[PDB]
This record gives sequence, structure tokens and C-alpha cells, in this order.
Amino acid sequence: NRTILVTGATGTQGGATVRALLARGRPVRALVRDPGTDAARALAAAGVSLVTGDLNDQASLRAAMADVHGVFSVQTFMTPGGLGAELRQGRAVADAAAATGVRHVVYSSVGGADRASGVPHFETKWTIERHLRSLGVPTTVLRPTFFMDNFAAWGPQAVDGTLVVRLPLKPQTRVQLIAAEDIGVFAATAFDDPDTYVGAALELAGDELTGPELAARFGELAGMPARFEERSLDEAAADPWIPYSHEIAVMFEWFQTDGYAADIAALRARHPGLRTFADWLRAIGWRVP
Amino acid sequence: NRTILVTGATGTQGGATVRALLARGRPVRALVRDPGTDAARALAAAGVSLVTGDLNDQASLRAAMADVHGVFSVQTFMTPGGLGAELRQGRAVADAAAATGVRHVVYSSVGGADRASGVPHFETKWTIERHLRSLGVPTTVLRPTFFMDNFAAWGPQAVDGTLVVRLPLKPQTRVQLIAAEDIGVFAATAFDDPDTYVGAALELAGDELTGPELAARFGELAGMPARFEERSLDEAAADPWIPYSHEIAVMFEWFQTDGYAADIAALRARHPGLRTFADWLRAIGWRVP
Ligand SMILES: NC(=O)c1ccc[n+]([C@@H]2O[C@H](COP(=O)([O-])OP(=O)(O)OC[C@H]3O[C@@H](n4cnc5c(N)ncnc54)[C@H](O)[C@@H]3O)[C@@H](O)[C@H]2O)c1
Ligand SMILES: NC(=O)c1ccc[n+]([C@@H]2O[C@H](COP(=O)([O-])OP(=O)(O)OC[C@H]3O[C@@H](n4cnc5c(N)ncnc54)[C@H](O)[C@@H]3O)[C@@H](O)[C@H]2O)c1
Ligand SMILES: COC(=O)[C@@H]1c2cc3c(c(O)c2[C@@H](O)C[C@@]1(C)O)C(=O)c1c(O)ccc(O)c1C3=O
Ligand SMILES: COC(=O)[C@@H]1c2cc3c(c(O)c2[C@@H](O)C[C@@]1(C)O)C(=O)c1c(O)ccc(O)c1C3=O
Ligand SMILES: [Mg+2]
Repeated sequence: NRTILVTGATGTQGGATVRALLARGRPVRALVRDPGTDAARALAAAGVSLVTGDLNDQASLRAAMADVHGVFSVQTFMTPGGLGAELRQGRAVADAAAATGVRHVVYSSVGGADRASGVPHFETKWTIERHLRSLGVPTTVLRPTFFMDNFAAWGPQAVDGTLVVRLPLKPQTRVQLIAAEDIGVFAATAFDDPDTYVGAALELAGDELTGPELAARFGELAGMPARFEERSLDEAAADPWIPYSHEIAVMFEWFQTDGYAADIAALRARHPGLRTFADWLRAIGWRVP
Repeated sequence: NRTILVTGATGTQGGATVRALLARGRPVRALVRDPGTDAARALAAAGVSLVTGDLNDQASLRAAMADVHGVFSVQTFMTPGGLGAELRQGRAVADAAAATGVRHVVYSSVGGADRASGVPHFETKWTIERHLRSLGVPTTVLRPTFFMDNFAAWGPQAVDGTLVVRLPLKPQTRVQLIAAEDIGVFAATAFDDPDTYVGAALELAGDELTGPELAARFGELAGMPARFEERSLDEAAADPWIPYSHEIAVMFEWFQTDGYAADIAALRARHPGLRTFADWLRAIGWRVP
């Protein structure tokens, strides 16, 4: 059986992984909590098999993994269960894979998880990585950087005729970015080349830009003036419109002090289709609100 | 000036620290968000000076540290801002101490913070410890174990004439415990013996017991039958009546796999009054609910 079980299939990383897997010729089974949603029906229409389960329900995970070759493992921490739930879920996926004879887990972590960042939602992922390693289940770890896709909901607004990117970054802070579509590409590639990818951990980025450079990219596409403005970390941390704003502010402070460290040139050699930020803007057809 | 600023002064660790400092003749200043509460007024009535401030407000922290010799630093994670807020607050205390020339910080962390536990509210504390050391703020780290005081609100209930301690521990799991009163003793001791304590980290426990033994201690005092019963980790994690239940379940799993490592005999040699669990039960006058 060549089937891959994709967790988080209706989400950003999982959805990208579904598309890459289908294109590469793998059967895809999607873990969904509710098979009756628009998103789940859309997956089925694309040729995905649905299985009902929940990352909090270990028995349901074992059932979801019946006869599959591989599992794509991704979790979110932005739920009522928070970071503790993310951690337990990641370890549950690993345990269920071990118990059901899964041959290959591709786990999505985060760039810098291995670098003692102290970012709470990076440390959860590191702890999950360590658990997978301890079980001996053949594993590839992907460590994605800043999702370009974040800018769909959190892109710049027009202020007095100028697009403003306002984020808790110094103007000089360089940030590595990855298109979610490329996370999917690497996940699919890993399953089809285990000789290269089993036992590997790979930090993923397709571009590296400062805030002013990000603003320039939007301005060039929009035909509008654009600028970057630094937001204070304390202000970002307190924002009632940003879920888990304190953890996110810790993360942005780490971008400022440390940051991601993917080798973009080496990734492009492996994957010539690796997307730049300009590519992301073109692919989504970004427009000013 | 020999004044100590106590953060969390109306709480468990801070309150214990205030009492121990007063016993040693230190002037004490208490950080309170609202000086009009009953708890704050009681501190003032004891001869503790109040200063209004908030761990989320860096300017208020600098003001609170004006002219003080030392700071007792403690944070909670079970608030709206969660783990991220705990981390930012701990680093803010450190930064304010650095900015105001504080001569000694006693920071309360947690046993095993230094042992890569993966427990999210342990990793926050490890990150705060690291930040203090990076700044060169003269620092003593206390690493308390399981608070005996937890059993005041989370004690055993009588079921069919038997007291039942029900926790996510294997019957064989040994847990180290500390009376909060003793955390205060060590904090005050550290300020008065900086030669010994500046630069030090000390894991704190006054007893070490299994679940069955904890049950036996309650039974002995109450003069009735008692037993321990293991609760599953999944059930504990999902408990709607336990705040941050998922993080707490990760912690209990770590008790099972790893656990605390204080040298109790060595601590009792330093502090002969170090409380056993039986001592704590007697001191608070524990009674069957
Ligand atoms: N946004 C970024 O820039 C970025 C960069 C690196 C890493 N990450 C990490 O990505 C992860 C989130 O991935 P995403 O953006 O694809 O998430 P998402 O929110 O787009 O998707 C979450 C998916 O998980 C599913 N899900 C949620 N709870 C579930 C449960 N209990 N059982 C089964 N399924 C459940 C959702 O229905 C959805 O399919 C986070 O851990 C985050 O830290 C994000
Ligand atoms: N309970 C245990 O067994 C145990 C064992 C080891 C460590 N710990 C750690 O102890 C810490 C909590 O200490 P505690 O039990 O003394 O807490 P607590 O809840 O008893 O007291 C918290 C204190 O902090 C104050 N406070 C809260 N938010 C504040 C803010 N924004 N600004 C200023 N003051 C604020 C409260 O008013 C109170 O004075 C946690 O980090 C926990 O992980 C607990
Ligand atoms: C354009 O900026 C954003 O979209 C921001 C942004 C950026 C990241 C994450 C966010 O959740 C948000 C949102 O909080 C809105 C905002 C403004 O703060 C995130 O969770 C994350 C993550 O879990 C793991 C690695 C990451 O690199 C990230 C991020 O980079
Ligand atoms: C008797 O057991 C308890 O009181 C439990 C308990 C125990 C601990 C903590 C709790 O919050 C609770 C509550 O969740 C109720 C319950 C039942 O789960 C906690 O926050 C903590 C902590 O931050 C740091 C170190 C610790 O060692 C601990 C604990 O040991
Ligand atoms: Mg299929």
C-alpha cells in the first residue's frame, strides 16, 4: 500500500502536501474531524480518501493509519488546548505510527527548533522531534521558516495612499520565508526518496527579505508607494486581535536576535521550482484591500 | 539600602518569601497591581512597603526596583497571556534589574528546568534563567519541586469511606515535594549569603513519596483508610476543571519518565526545619473534606 495519511489536510501545510502527493502519484488519505465540511468534500472531489479522526483521540489515529505507507504529521497550537495540546498531539501521531507499522513519518517542525530558541511553540516541536527520534520510526523532519502565505490575511494596508507593512521587526532584520506549496513539495519528495530523506532534518526557505524589502515587493506589484514600520514587541504582545500574541511576540523577538538559517541556494539546487516571495504574490494574485 | 522587592507578593511563593525576609530583618517592598486589595492591605499592615506595578509593564518594573538591593522574581503562566506572557515577564524583570542596578536577583524556576524536560512551563523558566545569565545580573536560581501546598485545593476525597488520591502517576512513580514556606526560607537565605548563593542554582525538595505513600500520609493524619489510583494522561489532559490541563498532563508524564532530582539530605543539613509532607499536613491542619 502506497497511501500517505495526511494530518491537517484542510489546513495550509496539509493542503499543500495533499496537492504535491497527488501530483507525484501517491494515494492520499486525509484525517478530518468532520467529513461533511466544504473543505473535506473538496478533498474527496480531488481524489482523496477521507477518514474520520482527531489528533486528541489516539485510537482514532491508529485507525486512520491502517495499512498506510507514510504519515504527514502537522499540528497547530492555536486552539483552546494550546501548546500542551500541540505537544501531546505530535507525540500521539508518533506513537500511533509506531503501533501500526507506518514505514515513514514526515513531521513538520519549524526552523530553529534545534537551536534552543526558547520560543514556546518552537520548543513544543523540538520535543516532538525528540520523541520521534526515540521511537526509531523512520522519520524526515521539515523545518519551515516564515510562511509567505501569512500575508494573505496579515498583509499591508493603505495609509494615506502608502502601503504599510507593520511588524515587530527592526528595519534591518532579515527574515527567511517559505511558500507553503514548497513544504508540500518537500514532503512528497521525501516519501519518494527515503534513501536521501529518512533520518534527515531540513530547514526550508525560498527567499530572505527585510521588512522594507517586503514592503517594496508589495508596492512594486500594486503600483503604489510602500514602506515598512517597526511595531514594538510589547505592543505586539498585547494585541487583542492576534491569537497567542505573547508567544508570537517572543517569536518575533527571536527573529530579531537570532533568526532562521536555511541554505536557500542548496534548496533551490534540490528543488529548482522553489518559490520566491515575488512568486507567491503572483500565484495568489495579491491585491490591495 | 537592603530592601528586597518581592514580585508575586500576594501569591504562594512571594508570600512565603515576604515572611522569611521579615524574619531576617530585611526591609521588604511588594509589587502589587492593585494596592487596595485585602491581600495588599495585609502586606502593608505587616510593615511591607507597597509599590504599584505590573509584570507586563516594563516602566513600572523599573520604578518598582528604584534603590532596592534585591528582587525576588516569580511569574505565573495560568493567565490570559499564558506561557508567552510568563516568559516575557520573566525576561522583563531581568531587563529591569539590569537597567536599575539591582545587586541580586533570586529567580524561582522549577526542578528539572536544566534537564531538557520539554514541559512547556519548564522550558519558559529555562529560557528566563538563560536570559539572566546572559545579562550578567547577579542571580540565584531556585528550582522548586511539587508544591505540597497544591494539596490544599486538590486534596483527596472520601469515596465509600476511603480517602482517594487520584493523579496521573504510576503507582511506582516517586515524586519530590517542597513546602512553599521553605522556598521562602531559601530565597531569604540566598540574599543574606551571596558568597554562597550568587551564581548558584538549587533544586528544592523536603520529601519524596509515591502516590500510595501520599495517600498513606493523609490516611495516617485523618485516621481512616486511604488509597492511590492512577488517572490516565489523556483523561487528565482533557479535564475541563483543570486550567492548562494539557501542559499539566505533559508535566505529569515527565514525572513518570524522569522527575525531580533535589538532594534532600543536603538541603536538610542547610535548613534543619525543612518540612516533610507529614509536617506540612500538620502545619495546615489538614482535615477530611
Ligand atoms: N505560519 C507560519 O509562518 C508558520 C511557520 C512555521 C511553522 N508553522 C507551524 O505550522 C503549524 C500549523 O500549520 P498550518 O499553518 O498548516 O495550520 P492550519 O491552521 O492551516 O491547519 C490546521 C489543520 O489541522 C486541523 N486540526 C486542528 N485541530 C485538530 C484535531 N484536534 N484533530 C485533527 N485535526 C485538527 C485543522 O482542521 C486543519 O486541517 C503550527 O504548529 C505553526 O507553529 C507556522
Ligand atoms: N504549584 C507547583 O507545584 C509548582 C512547582 C514548581 C514551580 N511552580 C511555578 O510557580 C509559579 C507560580 O507561583 P505561585 O504558585 O506563587 O503563583 P500564585 O498564583 O500563587 O501567585 C502569583 C502572584 O503573581 C501575581 N501576578 C500575577 N500576574 C501578575 C502581573 N501581570 N503583574 C504583577 N503580578 C502578577 C499575583 O497577583 C500573585 O501575587 C508558576 O510559574 C509555576 O510553574 C509551581
Ligand atoms: C505577516 O505577519 C503575520 O502574519 C504574523 C504571524 C507570523 C507568524 C505566525 C503567526 O501566527 C502570525 C500571526 O500572529 C499574525 C502576525 C501579524 O503576527 C506563526 O504562528 C508562526 C509559527 O507558528 C511558526 C513559525 C513562524 O515563522 C510563524 C510566523 O512567522
Ligand atoms: C495534587 O495535584 C495538583 O494539585 C495538581 C497540580 C500539580 C502541579 C501544578 C498544577 O497546576 C496542578 C493543578 O493542575 C491541579 C493538579 C491536580 O493537576 C503546576 O502548575 C505545577 C507547576 O507549574 C510547576 C511544577 C509542579 O510540580 C506543578 C504541579 O505539581
Ligand atoms: Mg486514497
